[PDB]
Amino acid sequence: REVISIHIGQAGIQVGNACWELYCLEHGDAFNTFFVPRCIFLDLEPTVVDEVRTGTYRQLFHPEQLISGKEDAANNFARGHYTIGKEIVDLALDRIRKLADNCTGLQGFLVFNAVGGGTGSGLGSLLLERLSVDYGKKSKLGFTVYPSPQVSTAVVEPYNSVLSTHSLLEHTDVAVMLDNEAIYDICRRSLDIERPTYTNLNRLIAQVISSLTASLRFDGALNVDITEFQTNLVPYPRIHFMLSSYAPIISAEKAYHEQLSVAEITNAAFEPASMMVKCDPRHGKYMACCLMYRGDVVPKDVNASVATIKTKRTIQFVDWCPTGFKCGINYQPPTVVPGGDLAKVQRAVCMISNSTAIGEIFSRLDHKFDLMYAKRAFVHWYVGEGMEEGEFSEAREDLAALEKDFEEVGA
Amino acid sequence: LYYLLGERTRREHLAMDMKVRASQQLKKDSADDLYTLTAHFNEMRAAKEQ
Amino acid sequence: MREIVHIQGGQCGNQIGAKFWEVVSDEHGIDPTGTYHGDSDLQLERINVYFYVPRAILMDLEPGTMDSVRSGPYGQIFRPDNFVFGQTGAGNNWAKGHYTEGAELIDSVLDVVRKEAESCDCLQGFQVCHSLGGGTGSGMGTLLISKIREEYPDRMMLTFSVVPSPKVSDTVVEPYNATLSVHQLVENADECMVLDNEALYDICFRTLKLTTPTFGDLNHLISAVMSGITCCLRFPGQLNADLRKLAVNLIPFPRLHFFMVGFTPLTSRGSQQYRALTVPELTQQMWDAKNMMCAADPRHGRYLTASALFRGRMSTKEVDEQMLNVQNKNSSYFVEWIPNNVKSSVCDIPPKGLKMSATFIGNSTAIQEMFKRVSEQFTAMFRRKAFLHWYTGEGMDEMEFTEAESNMNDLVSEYQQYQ
Amino acid sequence: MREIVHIQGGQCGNQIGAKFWEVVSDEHGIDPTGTYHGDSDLQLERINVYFNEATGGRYVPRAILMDLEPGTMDSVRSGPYGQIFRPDNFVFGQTGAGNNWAKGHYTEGAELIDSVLDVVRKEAESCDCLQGFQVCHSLGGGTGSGMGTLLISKIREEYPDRMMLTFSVVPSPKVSDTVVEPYNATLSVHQLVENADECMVLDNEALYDICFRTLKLTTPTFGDLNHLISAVMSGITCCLRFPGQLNADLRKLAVNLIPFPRLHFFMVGFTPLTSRGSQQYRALTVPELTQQMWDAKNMMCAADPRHGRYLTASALFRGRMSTKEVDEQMLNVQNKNSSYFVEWIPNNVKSSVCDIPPKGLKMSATFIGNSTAIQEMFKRVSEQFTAMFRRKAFLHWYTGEGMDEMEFTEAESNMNDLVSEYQQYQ
Ligand SMILES: Nc1nc2c(ncn2[C@@H]2O[C@H](COP(=O)(O)OP(=O)(O)OP(=O)(O)O)[C@@H](O)[C@H]2O)c(=O)[nH]1
Ligand SMILES: Nc1nc2c(ncn2[C@@H]2O[C@H](COP(=O)(O)OP(=O)(O)OP(=O)(O)O)[C@@H](O)[C@H]2O)c(=O)[nH]1
Ligand SMILES: Nc1nc2c(ncn2[C@@H]2O[C@H](COP(=O)(O)OP(=O)(O)O)[C@@H](O)[C@H]2O)c(=O)[nH]1
Ligand SMILES: Nc1nc2c(ncn2[C@@H]2O[C@H](COP(=O)(O)OP(=O)(O)O)[C@@H](O)[C@H]2O)c(=O)[nH]1
Repeated sequence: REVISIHIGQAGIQVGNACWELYCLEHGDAFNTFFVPRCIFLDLEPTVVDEVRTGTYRQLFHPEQLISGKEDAANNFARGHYTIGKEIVDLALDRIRKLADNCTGLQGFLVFNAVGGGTGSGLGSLLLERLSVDYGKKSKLGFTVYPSPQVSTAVVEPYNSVLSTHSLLEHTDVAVMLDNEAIYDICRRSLDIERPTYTNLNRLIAQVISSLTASLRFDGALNVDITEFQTNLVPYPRIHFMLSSYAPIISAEKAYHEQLSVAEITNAAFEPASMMVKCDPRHGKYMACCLMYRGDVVPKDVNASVATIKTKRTIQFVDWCPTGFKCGINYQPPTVVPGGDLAKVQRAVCMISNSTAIGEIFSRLDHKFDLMYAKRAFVHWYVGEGMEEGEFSEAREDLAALEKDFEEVGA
Repeated sequence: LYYLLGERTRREHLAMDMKVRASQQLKKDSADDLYTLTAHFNEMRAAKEQ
Repeated sequence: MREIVHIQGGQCGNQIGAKFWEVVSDEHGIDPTGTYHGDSDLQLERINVYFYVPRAILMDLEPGTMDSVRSGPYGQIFRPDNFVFGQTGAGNNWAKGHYTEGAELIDSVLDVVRKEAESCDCLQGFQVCHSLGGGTGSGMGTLLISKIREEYPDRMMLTFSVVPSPKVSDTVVEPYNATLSVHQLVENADECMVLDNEALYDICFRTLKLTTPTFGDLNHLISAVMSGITCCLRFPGQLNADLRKLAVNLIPFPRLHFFMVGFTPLTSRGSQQYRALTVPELTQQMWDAKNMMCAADPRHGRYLTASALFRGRMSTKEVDEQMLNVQNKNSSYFVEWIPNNVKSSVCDIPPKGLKMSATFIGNSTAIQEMFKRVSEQFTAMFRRKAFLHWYTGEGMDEMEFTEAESNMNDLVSEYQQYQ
Repeated sequence: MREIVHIQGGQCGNQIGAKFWEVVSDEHGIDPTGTYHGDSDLQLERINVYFNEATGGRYVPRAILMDLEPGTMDSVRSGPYGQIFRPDNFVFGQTGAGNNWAKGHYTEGAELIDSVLDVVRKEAESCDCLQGFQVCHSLGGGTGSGMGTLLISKIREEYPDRMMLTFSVVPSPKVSDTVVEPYNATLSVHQLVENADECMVLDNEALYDICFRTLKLTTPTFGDLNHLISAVMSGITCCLRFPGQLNADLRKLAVNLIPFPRLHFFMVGFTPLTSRGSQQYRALTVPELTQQMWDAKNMMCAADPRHGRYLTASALFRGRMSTKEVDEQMLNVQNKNSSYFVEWIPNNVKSSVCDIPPKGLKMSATFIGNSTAIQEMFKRVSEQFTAMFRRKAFLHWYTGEGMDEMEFTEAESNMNDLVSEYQQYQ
């Protein structure tokens, strides 16, 4: 029962710096699914990788696993897909092969990337393509960072996001959306950190990842493996983009006063004020939900809570799915990180659902992409890197098809 | 003007919500009526079998 | 002499079966080490029916259930060769658990059960505990039922199967599994004792008045039912009724073999010493409609037949006036063209801890409600082909779901017809 | 054989029955754990009338506590002999009615009566030959009066062939606790005249009088008042439980005391009841028992029967007594005060003897007198009811709930024709 994790780009490996800190702390036979770690950091700029090489975990990671290129992708999908990716991607997958060879019961791969950059978009898509050819049947869990509407650090990130999602449809099997502006709002509202950095974000992303893989590492009352999300949450082959949420994201002061139980945290996991994507699920209709439970939880109240949700009317369900839930209970309580801003909890819930609010995000991104592209702004950089004028319009029409698919299924 | 358009739209949405709540009451009690009334049908059914 | 072989499939089946062997081994006085320490010599005489190593075969597709079996007590008593066990895992996919992963585990489970079957002299039947919602439990267990009937056609077969309910709904593909599982059960199993978690949670709320009914107690209730149904083989009685005699008394037509079950007595810890143990009192708890372990209220229809297996030193005269009174009082709830619709049986050995127990098996016509209750959800999802590609890309086609629909549709039609 | 089930409604009903089951279980020699520890076999042969053997010497009382507030039931179970009731019989709501006869008869009644009826049905079919039912409640409150009265109505539609007792306290002007007492008393009595078999009227005013003069208690809390009421109630149904020289069962006593079908409100007394100061200075003979019985100042209602005429009267004696002395003493007190007795019925008193006195006493008595002075109470209450309804005080808390003005006109009309017909037979 083993799963290997690859981390791409400056955002992917910084997220990994939080993920592996949590894993080793959590395991101090159950460790076999992760443990040397089963990871490869890979990036085109050596500055962030050598932060790992000179850090505290110098001995934990095998030296070759840390892959580092020689020059950056310059925030160009084209550069990170056709020019520089072509040299690093072959070395990356030649390592993933013999790591999978050491494994026996490999559940799947899970990838971490941000689609706004060059490496995370470009060679992230390239790596996923060649993995689909080599394995195909094995699940690939894609935790992407789409760019937010109003909070932005780049300018051409619409180009990269559209050009990355076009391949993200037919390559990853499970795809989880995580914006940055939404998590900023979460850390401001519930965790009351008025000045958050990337470190806090990456810390609670690791908490989500660990909660959905804890069913493999530890025995629960009702276990749910990596193939279950594949089946219970994806009604159609082209709809796989999932909202994520976690509860309780509570500061130390508030948590002790609050009485944490299953019914209220099951409620808290469904309000739009506690999701990892800035979108309005009230604007959409739910297709199917999945509830991960950790800690002291009996099957009664998780069933009682789900009954109260289905009877409430501020959130509506789709007509083609009357039984729209997939619950899961595990015994092990969530662990904490010294210095982390979350307090210890008896029980936590991670929700991974699917709706049509995501269909609203893609139209909102398409407009910004559409505006710049018509007068060919910024196109000449990518074309010089090896691309042409054709693939921008054809990627545009692919997103148009996706918009129509969401409007039709929700009917 | 927009600050007041918002108030009229909010009023309209609440007028629908209190309506939705009342509709659930109608749904619930009517289900109860079916249970009591079908019991009445079984009693008359039992009467004729005897 | 008369032999019963045990087969446990899936996560649900394994934990039910784990609790089952705990209770039976306790009754036969065998320690968790595997040695006899009992008191009475009546128990040694009929311990070959189940044994001292149990005659069971655990089967699933994930190591967690096997590890959790050997961890707990009475986990060192199974023969490690009977832990026939795959490695990959179907995971709530009936097509995977019935065509893809079954196709390579089924040959090995069949070899161990064939060795365990021919090891004895005269089989009474097999006893399968599984679910109808999961994939590796339902689908694989279902295929095992079909394979066994081809090799052993004259032997009995029990299936303790739980069904999904919309009030207690675990996964999203529940109706896709329940409909297909029934399509195979209606032609393969000899009889099935339908269970579900909604009625079980309801029992533990009202009658047991438990605060936190974890899966241990639910599996404990189902285990008490399975111990009660085969007491007639394992212990002498004033009127014996083995498995075969219950089947022929309960099934009037060859497709009517889905039973609802109850158990008596069930009382809270608080009211445990405030109560009496008499045959009339147990009968009022038997025929109560809130004591069935299915989500199908039998008072919304008629009974076809019913049976009550009693354990303890009883007077057979009391049995007869209670059964005739319940038939003459509520004459509309029973079918008219069969007189004296009640079969009874007595065994002299009560379960450990009680003085007088009873087990109810009712073949009613209220079962067509739950099957229609299922076909509704299945009908809507199938119409727009939701979740269908995860099954179709494995070998299943559309006519298979239509065929299961027709079998679901004509079963409830003949229940209505005989109603 | 003959069987009586017990029903306690509301807060007042719960405490009355609690002291009752303590006293009776004491009489049968059962310890608060519920096991038999008696000495003779006179006690064992007739414990099927009230209790049921559970398992290995466990006897459970056949009672059903029914109310709407958690605290009231909890108090009975905290105290001794609380651990003997079967927990299923604790039929119990959660919201509350609160002195609203409409809420107790239309709002919260409609969702609790079915459940308590299921317990009553199970408790009724658990025995073979019903003798009757026993209900204790009040007429001023809402969760006892309105809910309990609807319970009475449901029973009459279910079992119209069986007997029915109701021990009901009535609100008085001098002892008036709540403010909606008249709007509750009038409608409750209205439902009582059409459903109850016979009603034994009690009231808190007479209870205070007895505890000052005769008992001479210093701090008479409700435990001691209920002690009086429980001893009296046990005196009525002693004849079903114990053998005597002259047995008088409940239905036998009802047909002897009720000359007309609507005339079934009884006044009660009990003897002997003395202070511990004068206990040593008197004896135990039939004259001392009869004079303290027929004393108007010793009646357990605040309606002086000497302001009217006795229609019929009954006396149930307990202890080893001679029936010759019984009727001669009864005849003497009927001949002297001949004006207080009705004229066209000779020997207006039915009498019976039982041979087992209560524990600690050699001789007791219980008086049940169907008088005509009860019309004063209905006038004394009806005028307060009419005074409020003329200008609609407090009306909207009932009107806004489902009753109309015609229901009040109906209630006043039935009280008015009842007082008129009592005055006629006077
Ligand atoms: N959650 C999170 N997001 C990050 C972090 N660092 C960068 N990002 C996001 O990454 C996106 C920008 O693209 P980058 O990840 O920096 O690009 P890259 O992977 O470094 O690829 P190149 O920069 O071209 O080498 C924006 O959405 C940033 O918000 C981080 O530490 N945590
Ligand atoms: N001589 C004598 N007469 C008695 C005795 N006991 C009762 N009686 C008479 O019986 C008469 C009433 O009839 P009972 O026998 O008591 O009652 P019953 O005839 O069984 O009729 P029910 O009361 O309906 O059962 C009274 O007038 C008494 O005089 C007794 O011990 N000796
Ligand atoms: N009574 C009972 N039911 C269970 C237990 N474990 C799981 N279930 C039920 O089984 C269903 C899921 O079946 P599952 O175990 O996933 O089947 P499998 O995946 O094929 O092995 C859920 O609806 C649960 O209600 C148990 O210990 N006792
Ligand atoms: N004798 C007696 N009377 C009581 C007791 N408790 C309450 N009462 C009387 O009950 C009247 C109020 O009725 P209430 O308890 O509110 O009735 P309920 O709320 O409908 O159950 C008051 O006038 C009290 O005098 C008691 O323990 N003994």
